[PDB]
Amino acid sequence: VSMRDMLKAGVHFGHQTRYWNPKMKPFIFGARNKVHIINLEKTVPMFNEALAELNKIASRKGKILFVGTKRAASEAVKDAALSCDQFFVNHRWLGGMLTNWKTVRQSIKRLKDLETQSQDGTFEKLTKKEALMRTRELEKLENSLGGIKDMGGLPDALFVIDADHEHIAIKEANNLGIPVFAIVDTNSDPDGVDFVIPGNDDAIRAVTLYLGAVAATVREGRSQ
RNA sequence: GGCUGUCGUCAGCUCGUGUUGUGAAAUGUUGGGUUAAGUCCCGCAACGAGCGCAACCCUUAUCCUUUGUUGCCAGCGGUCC
Ligand SMILES: [Mg+2]
Ligand SMILES: [Mg+2]
Ligand SMILES: [Mg+2]
Ligand SMILES: [Mg+2]
Ligand SMILES: [Mg+2]
Ligand SMILES: [Mg+2]
Repeated sequence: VSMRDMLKAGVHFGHQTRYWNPKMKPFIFGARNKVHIINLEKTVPMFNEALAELNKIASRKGKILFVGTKRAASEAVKDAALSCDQFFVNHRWLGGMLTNWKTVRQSIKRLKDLETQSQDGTFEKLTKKEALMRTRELEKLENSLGGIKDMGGLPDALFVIDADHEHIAIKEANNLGIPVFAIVDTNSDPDGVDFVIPGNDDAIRAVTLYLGAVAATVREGRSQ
């Protein structure tokens, strides 16, 4: 990544001054038009070091998970995870995914069974009434947990967009002792994150830049 | 002990794991619609399950296949009708 490359993507833009958490005063360069500006000169090295640690942990062959739930970036996180060979969650995070995994395993199994029934030639003996509810259940289950259908255990690293919106996941990770790699805007609390990446978290361009950089770095980490 | 009345055939009553609180406890079971119904859908720190509601049981209302006695008489013949 480069300062020139990411300055054109509008990363430095933050939120309104009325909303800034004081927990990240150092990360703010200044203000303009009553809107904060994020400092590039420090967000570059921390991002690079996070990427280094990330592909280092990837080379150990460790599964990782991408949390991004805004309706404007579900497609981007899905694309990164798919062309990453790694996993994702792109809808409402069901509380207790990590800390209550021994229960969500059952829903994973049910989704697998129902997918086999659907794409195995079974949804024709049903009397056009319960087949529809089976399809409805399929759609709900895949939209809620389709990106984690093959954990086979807890992950190792958990990557989050907009740490503030995803406090449940960060708390899950802190409870279970799993490192967190998150992007925080000028209104979040970075205490639960041990690898803080300052910057915007809602603009599509910045989100795409983050996801592309992470997907690349982890591909070269896996190829190692 | 067993059996029965009653609230009341009212729509409610709970549990496992997770989270919150020093604790008694809370959540789920709250919210928007909807229903005869905690009935269903959408949201959601909750994710699921059990007993209840509904369906499976008996009867009544239409049609068809089979058998025609002690039951029936449309078309035939006779008749004390
Ligand atoms: Mg406690
Ligand atoms: Mg509450
Ligand atoms: Mg209650
Ligand atoms: Mg309660
Ligand atoms: Mg409701
Ligand atoms: Mg029910």
